[PDB]
Amino acid sequence: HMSRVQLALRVPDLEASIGFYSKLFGTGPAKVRPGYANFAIAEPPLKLVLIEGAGEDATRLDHLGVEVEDSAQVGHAARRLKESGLATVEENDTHAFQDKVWVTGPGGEPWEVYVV
Repeated sequence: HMSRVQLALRVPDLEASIGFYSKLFGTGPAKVRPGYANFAIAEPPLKLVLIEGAGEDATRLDHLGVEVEDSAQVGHAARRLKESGLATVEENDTHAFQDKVWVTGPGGEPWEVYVV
């Protein structure tokens, strides 16, 4: 029943940003690949994703998310959101590539509820 927010930022300089966030949260990234890095932060509970943008001058929000523990949680979330009247798109186990629900806010900000 626990979850944590996911904050995905599109950054102009991945290397600079990896350094900054390591110092900010006091821990190194969990995964680094060309073009992206992930941090799993304990306090505050957070999944931080850094995506190389390079074709822009300043950091911008890429997407937002809620990372849940299992497939059953994604299902419950999907049903609750749909019941609430939100327009949702869902991909889930009945084995899925990824168990996930997508919704978008009125200002265009995209949200995803998912399992790692």
